[PDB]
Amino acid sequence: LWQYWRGLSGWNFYFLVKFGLLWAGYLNFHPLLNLVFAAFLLMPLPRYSLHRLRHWIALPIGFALFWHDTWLPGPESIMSQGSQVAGFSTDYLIDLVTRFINWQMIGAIFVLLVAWLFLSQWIRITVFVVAILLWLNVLTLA
Amino acid sequence: SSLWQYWRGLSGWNFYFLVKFGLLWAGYLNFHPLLNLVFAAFLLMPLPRYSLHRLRHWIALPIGFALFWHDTWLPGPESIMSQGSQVAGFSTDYLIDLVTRFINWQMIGAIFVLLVAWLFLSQWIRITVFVVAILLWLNVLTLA
Amino acid sequence: LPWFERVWYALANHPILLAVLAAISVILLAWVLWRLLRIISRRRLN
Amino acid sequence: MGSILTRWLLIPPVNARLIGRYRDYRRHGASAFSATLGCFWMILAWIFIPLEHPRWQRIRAEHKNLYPHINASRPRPLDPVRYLIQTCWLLIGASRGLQNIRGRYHQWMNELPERVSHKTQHLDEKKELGHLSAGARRLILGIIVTFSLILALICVTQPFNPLAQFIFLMLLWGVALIVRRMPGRFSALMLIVLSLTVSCRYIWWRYTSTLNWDDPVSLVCGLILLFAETYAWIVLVLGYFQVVWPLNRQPVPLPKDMSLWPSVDIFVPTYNEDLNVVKNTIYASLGIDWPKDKLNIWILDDGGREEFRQFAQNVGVKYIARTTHEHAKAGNINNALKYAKGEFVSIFDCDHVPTRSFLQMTMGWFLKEKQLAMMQTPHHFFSPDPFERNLGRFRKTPNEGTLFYGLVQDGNDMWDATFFCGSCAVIRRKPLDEIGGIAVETVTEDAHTSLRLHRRGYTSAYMRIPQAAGLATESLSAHIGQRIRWARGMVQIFRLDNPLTGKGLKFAQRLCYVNAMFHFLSGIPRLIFLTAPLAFLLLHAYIIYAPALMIALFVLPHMIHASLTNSKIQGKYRHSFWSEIYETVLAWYIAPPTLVALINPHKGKFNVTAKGGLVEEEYVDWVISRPYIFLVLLNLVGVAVGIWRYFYGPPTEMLTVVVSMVWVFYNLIVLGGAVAVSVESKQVRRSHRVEMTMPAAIAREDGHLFSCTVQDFSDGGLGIKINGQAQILEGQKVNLLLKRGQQEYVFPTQVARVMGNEVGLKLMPLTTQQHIDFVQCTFARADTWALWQDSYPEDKPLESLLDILKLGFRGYRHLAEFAPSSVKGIFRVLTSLVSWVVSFIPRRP
Repeated sequence: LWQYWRGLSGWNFYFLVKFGLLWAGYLNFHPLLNLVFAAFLLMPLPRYSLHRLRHWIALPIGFALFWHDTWLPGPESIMSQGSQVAGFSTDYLIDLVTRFINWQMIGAIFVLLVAWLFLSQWIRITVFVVAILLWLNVLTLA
Repeated sequence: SSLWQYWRGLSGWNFYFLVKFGLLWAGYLNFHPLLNLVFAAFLLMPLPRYSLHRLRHWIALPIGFALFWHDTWLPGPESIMSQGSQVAGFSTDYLIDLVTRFINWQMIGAIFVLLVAWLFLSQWIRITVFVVAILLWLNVLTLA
Repeated sequence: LPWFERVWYALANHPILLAVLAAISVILLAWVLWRLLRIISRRRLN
Repeated sequence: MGSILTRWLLIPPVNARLIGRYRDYRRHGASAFSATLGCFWMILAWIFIPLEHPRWQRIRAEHKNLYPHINASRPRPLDPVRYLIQTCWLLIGASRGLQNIRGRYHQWMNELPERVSHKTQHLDEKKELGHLSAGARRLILGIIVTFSLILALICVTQPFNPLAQFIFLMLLWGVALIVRRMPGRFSALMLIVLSLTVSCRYIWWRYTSTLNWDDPVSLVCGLILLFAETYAWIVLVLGYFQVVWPLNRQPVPLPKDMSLWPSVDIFVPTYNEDLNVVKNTIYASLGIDWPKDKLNIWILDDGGREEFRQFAQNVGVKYIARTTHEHAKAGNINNALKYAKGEFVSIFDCDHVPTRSFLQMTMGWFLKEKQLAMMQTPHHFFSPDPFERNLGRFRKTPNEGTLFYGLVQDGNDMWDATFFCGSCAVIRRKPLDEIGGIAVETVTEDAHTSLRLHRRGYTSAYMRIPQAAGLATESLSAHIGQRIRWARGMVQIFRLDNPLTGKGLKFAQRLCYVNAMFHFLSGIPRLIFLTAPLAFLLLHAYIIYAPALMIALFVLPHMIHASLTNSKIQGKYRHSFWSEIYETVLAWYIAPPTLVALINPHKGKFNVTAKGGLVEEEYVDWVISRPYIFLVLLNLVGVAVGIWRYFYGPPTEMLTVVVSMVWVFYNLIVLGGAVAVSVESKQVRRSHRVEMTMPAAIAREDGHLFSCTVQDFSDGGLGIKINGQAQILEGQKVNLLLKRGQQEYVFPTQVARVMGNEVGLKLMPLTTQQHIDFVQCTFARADTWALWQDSYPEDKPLESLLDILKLGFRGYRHLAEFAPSSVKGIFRVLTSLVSWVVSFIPRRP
């Protein structure tokens, strides 16, 4: 089964971003759910097809989980209030978007991406991600 | 195809950052640590294709300049354009006098010395490691 | 004061001026040296 | 850690791998503790580092190259730290339009000669106008002289604060670095004037501001150092004067009519040397390209040996012996001069093999210049000297004599001050008879004879083309014995026939002769510099009464400017810092005989130097190494007391302790180099091999001819490279064909070894004529020695400093190669620290 354990690949970056956001105070982090998700991603699958399937399944799940961890209104609230947003002029929407998007945060995420690309070659980032996840869970239980 | 053959040091941009650090140290620059880091990250990003490298340099030049201008207290291009019509009325002698007053020959000489130092040191040491370390350090100081 | 200490006092705070005067002195002593060595080689031809 | 515990905790495959590795570590000599720790770290590395990644695979594959100091098979507990340090080093200092800069730098480099050529055209072009009013011109060039000397005097005398002195130093150093990059003789003259200005500023500060008058012990030690520094400054000034404009004299063609060529007597003096040494010089002398009716060769046998008389008769050369062994070589030559009748005399030492071109390359100037009394050529040696041999540096670094013959004598010719060096010279008979022959009053008869010729107003020339080559001294003992004789003789001339006060010499000749005599007095100043920092450490004596920062701000400029100027002028003939090793080895041995000659010049016997011996085993000459070991031990006591003063001494003296300690460490590096030379290396071959590329052929007994290239030759045999598939067998008799001009000569040889296309030939017993022809086809060729001088790489002061630091450690390891005390036991401690030091200075990949 040793040969079938494949590190969190691109999902390492997903978690790093989450950690960064948690640290910045933008995320309500649910430690156990994220650990379960990580466990799901680390689970040893022998077949290449199962790996593809996992990636496909993991993408929506990861997104959902990320959203859940965010302070963002549920898709239901957006759908019910979305009809009010459709009446906003394009200029207002752009203004809202520019105010909402912190270009500094985007830049940080980018820097993190480059760092991750660079570090993933030297160090097993998965080990750290899992360690931090374990640690965060322990903190929530203590 | 290990993305690795494609990691190239900051080459000439090392000098750009060194100059910035020197100016920051002299108190002439309001250094925005995160934006400069992002720029550095952009420059270090691994690109496989030679064409993408050329493109990066082309893009980086205006960005680097813009960022350098931004980090300086210099009036925005808008202020210059709106007040520029008032500067067009200045006699050539006045403009030269203003320029001579504005340009500190000592600072130009320092930049030149820094350039020579960099060319000389770059033969022995990887300056990129230092530039990135200082950038990271400056960012940490702003967060602490 | 004298004249040798007045010159020293006037130049004491100007290390750049003395370095320029040293460079001028080196060029003048060398170049005349080149010419005169050529002249001594010519006296050798004599 | 076969411990029941790992068997219980780990699964069988993992356990098996760990045990296998552990055992592997134990097999290679790792302690149990180190092996366990190594396994642990490996596991950790596997956990955190993707060792499967192509990067780590490459690094692992190149592990031996990247981490030479770390043995993967023998883990040490501090290995991780060592890896970190090395990695940090590799990451940082480890590297060995912008691209256009490189090409354009070379473009300007190529332009340098082109622009220089244009400048020389302009040099003549400006001269094509350089004329006006001579009285005034003298005033104006003289006007330059007075104003520039006033500016130089202000630059020398100006008192500065530490900051102004630092700025002034950095600016003068910047000017020196710019000027050093400029090609040509003019930049060398600027560097001389700049070096002299800075060195005069140093000596001025020393005399005016740095003597403690209130402490008698500091005053006496400070005056002893000031004497050594004043001597070093005088030799620097006179050295620069002597080499300021090397003449590079070219040969003058002889008349086409050989009836106008003068008569020449060749003298080959021998005392006690073996006939096999003298044979080669005589056989080469018979091959000189001169009319046979105008060439006479003389064996001057001071031993009166019948084998030499019979040899002379068999070869058709003149023989003379004498019954009185008075004045050695000088007396032997002066006896021969009574019977010789040639208009010129040429002298070769009995081991110096002349080239056929020797008289053609030298004689043309004696016809051009009627007042020319002497022409000297270089002494070249085809065997290593003891420094070259014991350091393993033969033909890699210029040997001690290369500075003197390569530059100093060519500098002397500019001043009409070239002096006879005992061999490889032509002397006009009439001027030599007018002075009473070769001088006999001093043990350097050669230099003293030249002084007498110059006192009569005759001239001397130097031809810097090797036209003969001899044998070097075979031991450091014989070498030191020869240098003691020369040092004594030069100081005897300074006392008996003083160049400064005696009549007849031109002012420039006086300065050149004084510098040549002063050079041999260097032993006392060198011993002072090796002991000076110990005066403060051991006696608390302030040898330089100034703040340690001011000492650095005055000494460092002087040393840097002198070194940069010497590297630019001398760098082909002497590498930086190598002079200090040569002078330090000689210093102890030349100091007593020169001091005795200065007080009483008549106290001296001539010793003969042995040549032609074998060194069968490597040995340390403990009699010769004694002074170096004493100076090393004395400097190490200095280090121990300096460490004690740094921790228990006054805080105000801490910088003075550090400056004295840096000087003691420098002295220990130089003394380590002197110790490294004192280890005699094994001389396996009787016959020295002369590397030379020449076309040849080999004929087998079946008549098949094969083209070959001679790679090396010696008196007993040759190394050849065969061109093509020659089936040559070991022990086979083969005829070697060599060419001399249009004539081909056949030499019987036996194949001694075959290594693919490289064949070692041994000469069979030659007839007298074949032996003459062999020497004339090899040692006496016109091109043999001329090509060897231009082969030395240009000096790089920082690379030469590293070479000496390696040599000193090697010399430390040489005092460890042999020590009569724990000195070596210390080196045992020294090398544990230096395994740590292989970890330190990052190994250049």
